[PDB]
Amino acid sequence: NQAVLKFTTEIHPSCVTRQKVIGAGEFGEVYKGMLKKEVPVAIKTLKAGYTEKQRVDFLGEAGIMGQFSHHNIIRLEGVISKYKPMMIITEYMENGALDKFLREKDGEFSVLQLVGMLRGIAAGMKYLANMNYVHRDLAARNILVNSNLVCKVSDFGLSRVLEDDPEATYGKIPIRWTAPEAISYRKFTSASDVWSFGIVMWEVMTYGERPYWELSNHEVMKAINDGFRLPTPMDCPSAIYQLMMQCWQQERARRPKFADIVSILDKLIRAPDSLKTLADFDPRVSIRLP
Ligand SMILES: Cc1cccc(Cl)c1NC(=O)c1cnc(Nc2cccc(C(=O)N[C@@H]3CCNC[C@H]3F)c2)s1
Repeated sequence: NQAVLKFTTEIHPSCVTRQKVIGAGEFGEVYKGMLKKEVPVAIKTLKAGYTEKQRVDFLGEAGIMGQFSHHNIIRLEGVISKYKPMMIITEYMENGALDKFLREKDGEFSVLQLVGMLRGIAAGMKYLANMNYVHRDLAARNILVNSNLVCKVSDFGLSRVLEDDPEATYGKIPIRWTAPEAISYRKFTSASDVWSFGIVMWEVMTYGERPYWELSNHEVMKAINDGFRLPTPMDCPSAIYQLMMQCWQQERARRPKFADIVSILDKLIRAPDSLKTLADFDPRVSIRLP
């Protein structure tokens, strides 16, 4: 990390005030705070006693983020490494994680706003892919949302990404977001990230429904292998359901690249009447009245 850390600003602790816990784990917490006017920031700590591996993983996330400069990728402000506890300081996303946000805002956005969120996520992912960065854990829980409704990809690093995520279960993998080839033989590429993006599309258009509902991890893998796919969300544009289905091709070579996804979403947004044509929604319940 010593090479890539030279791109990051070392911040003095007297410039940082922590104010409110917004995330927490065994080895540190994430705070909303202020950075000296003064600007809101998010602050992640690593408490004393950390191991060499933990230090390398922790500062490695900042080192990776410091290499990126894109509207849809969380921005690094700097690090505190010369004092303890060490800290990583980023821009503050006021609306938190996208999955929880949508579940708390059920039905409150237009179809155009939801597709705009997907375009922003896809733009971030195209940037990452072309920068030769494979995310491996793309999911609504790892997208953050600000007060302009801008969605930004977060959660960077090497082994810490899948190790730290409770949704990743023993390889340790978040099964129902992961492409078949990454599950079967550990092949993680930007194309398996495209599979995950298709799941994210479904999460957004359903306002945070849990993919595959109560199917077990094994049931999900069996269903996918036998050709089943997630059904159309309610009120979902046909073009958007078609696009998420193409992300879920078993044959990795047949999936769109993020370049294609960005292009398609941009065209649909720029001609928004195209989003008024809806895919048929198969009701799970029949209600009949004389
Ligand atoms: C600091 C840091 C180090 C390393 C990687 C990263 Cl990505 C970061 N940055 C961050 O973790 C974050 C940046 N912005 C964040 N915003 C955030 C996250 C979770 C919750 C909230 C938050 O304020 N949620 C409230 C909870 C109460 N209801 C209203 C919600 F907005 C904000 S977390």
